[PDB]
Amino acid sequence: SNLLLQYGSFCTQLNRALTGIAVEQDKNTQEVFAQVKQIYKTPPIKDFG
Amino acid sequence: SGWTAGAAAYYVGYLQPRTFLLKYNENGTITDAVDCALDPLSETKCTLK
Ligand SMILES: *[C@@H]1O[C@H](CO)[C@@H](O)[C@H](O)[C@H]1NC(C)=O
Repeated sequence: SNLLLQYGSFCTQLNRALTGIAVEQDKNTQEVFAQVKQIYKTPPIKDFG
Repeated sequence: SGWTAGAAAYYVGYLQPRTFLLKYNENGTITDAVDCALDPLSETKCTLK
């Protein structure tokens, strides 16, 4: 660890890239599924012709 | 016997192997430090540099 202390920039950029990917996954899910702002409920009656 | 005490106090602490994140101001003097491995917040500050 004391030897690796001089590669802090390399580790910081690695963790930054991975954190960006991780946030991007949640963003992708939000764009795909969270388009509708209201949670509509199915009607009790299913008279859909 | 026959003597009186002074009016001075002292404090002793013990150094340990620790990782620190020091800050140098424009004039070259160390103005602040973060103790890596103190608490989770300091750990985050020390991970993100
Ligand atoms: C740095 O030095 C200059 C001139 O000595 C002074 O104007 C300034 O206040 C100093 N800044 C700090 C943070 O000590």
